[PDB]
This record gives sequence, C-alpha cells and structure tokens, in this order.
Amino acid sequence: VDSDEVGEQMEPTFEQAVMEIYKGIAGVDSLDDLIKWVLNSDLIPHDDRLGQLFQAFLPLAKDLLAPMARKFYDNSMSEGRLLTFAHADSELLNANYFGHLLRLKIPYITEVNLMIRKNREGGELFQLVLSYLYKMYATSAQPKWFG
Amino acid sequence: MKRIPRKTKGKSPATTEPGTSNREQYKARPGIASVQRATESAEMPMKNNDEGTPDKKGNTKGDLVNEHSEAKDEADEATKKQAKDTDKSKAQVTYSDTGINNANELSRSGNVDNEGGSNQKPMSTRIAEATSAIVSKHPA
Repeated sequence: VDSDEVGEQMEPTFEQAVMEIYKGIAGVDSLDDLIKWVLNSDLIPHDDRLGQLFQAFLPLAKDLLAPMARKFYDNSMSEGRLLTFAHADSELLNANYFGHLLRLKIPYITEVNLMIRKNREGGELFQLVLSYLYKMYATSAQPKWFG
Repeated sequence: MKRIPRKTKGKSPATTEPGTSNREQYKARPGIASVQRATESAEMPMKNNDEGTPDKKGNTKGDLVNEHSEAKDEADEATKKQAKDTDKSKAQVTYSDTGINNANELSRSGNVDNEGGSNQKPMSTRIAEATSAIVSKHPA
C-alpha cells in the first residue's frame, strides 16, 4: 500500500488542505507567495518561517489525517499481511498502527529527487516544502539502512 | 509622438568571433540573489509623516491623543514591527521600556493646531461659527 493512499480517502485530499494552509498566515496571499517567503533563493527554509509553517500544519495533520489513517489501517489489517509505506513514523504512531515498525533511510539526496520529477500538481517547490514538513514531523530515532 | 502616463493623480562572412562562447562555471560568493534581496529593502525611502499638518480644507489631520501618549504608543508599535521582522515572539532590540527616562519626549500629533490651540473642534468649524455670528437678514 502506497503512502499517499490515505490521502485520497477524503474527497478533498490532504494535499489541497496543505495548499490552503497559506490563508492562515499574515502577509501571505497565495501559495506562490508562501513558497518565496519560506525559501531563501537557495531552496533552504529560513529555519524560522518554517517554524510557523509547522505551527499551522501540525493541527491539520493531527486533527484530520490521523483518524482517517486509523480507520484505513484497521481495515487494511483485515485483508491480511501487507507492506505499508509512510513518510514519518509519527503518522503510524498517532494512528495506533499495529505490526512491526521500521525506519529506513537511503544513500541518496532525497530532496533533489523532487524538483526534477516533472508533472507535479502544485509545483515542485511545494513538494520540497512538504518533504521538509514531514522530516520535521518525524520522531527522534536512528533510521537503519534500507538494505 | 511619444506619450508617458502619470503615476500621480493631477489637477483634473562568418560572424562567430572566437571569444563569445559560454562557459559559466562560476558561483558568486556571496550570492547575487541574496545581496540583491538585501539591498532591495535598503533601497526603500523612509515613510512619510503627514500627521499634525493641515490639509487643503485647513483642518489638521491626525489623532486626538496626548503627545506623550502617542510617543509611547508609537515606540511600542516600532518594537512590535521589529519583533515581526526578526520573526520572533520578542524583539531583541527594543525602542521602549529602555533604561532612559524619556518622559519629556514629545511627538507630533493631530491634537494641536498651528496656533497652539486645541483641535477639540475642527478649524473650519471654528471659522464657520465665528463668521455666522455676524450675518444679517432681510428686514421684516
């Protein structure tokens, strides 16, 4: 089962809610404005503005994604053993996931893997910001090698 | 003829010479974009301060507050703006609640006209009342 599979369970998926977060920030009038505000021309979060991005984003995740994820995993266990992918372990922890939990890393630069991948919905930079948000969302635990 | 609009409302043979090839491998340090955005903010002129000055009608504009109070509030606004700029809950650099006892500091306000009198009533209103106390009408 793909990580994003939980996303389209809601008719408005999690991604457009994340896109609409921008309306809750003063001085930002569009998602594009949010992107140019949070990044410093070198695709680096300002390490403070990303703070309020997390401030706004975390309630969305913990109040919307977590329960639907809980039901999704509960039903998924019924069909039998499955391989489940996620983006941050806290997703599975807050969803009361059942089964062996593995945190795995990769010997690559994951961030560069995004903006080259064309045909993105909200723009590649949005995907970069999303990846940063998930990485900040993850817990403190040493991920083993994927091998 | 060339016409320019207004920004303000008014009264109304081979040719490939061997040096032109592009081999850009130089990354400026510091970066061009960073210093450009930095100097973009310093470019901006300082804001206007119209308050306390008359308008075309003759009535001074601004707020009706004690000048001491406006000085303190205006310092607090600056501290808040500084905090917002630094992207912190506190401003590390404060213009208010310093050690200096600047109690006598004054700032321009709309409370006092150019004559040293109070703006409790607009100047045009004073002129109207003064001039209407002498008018005479047709005989009975």
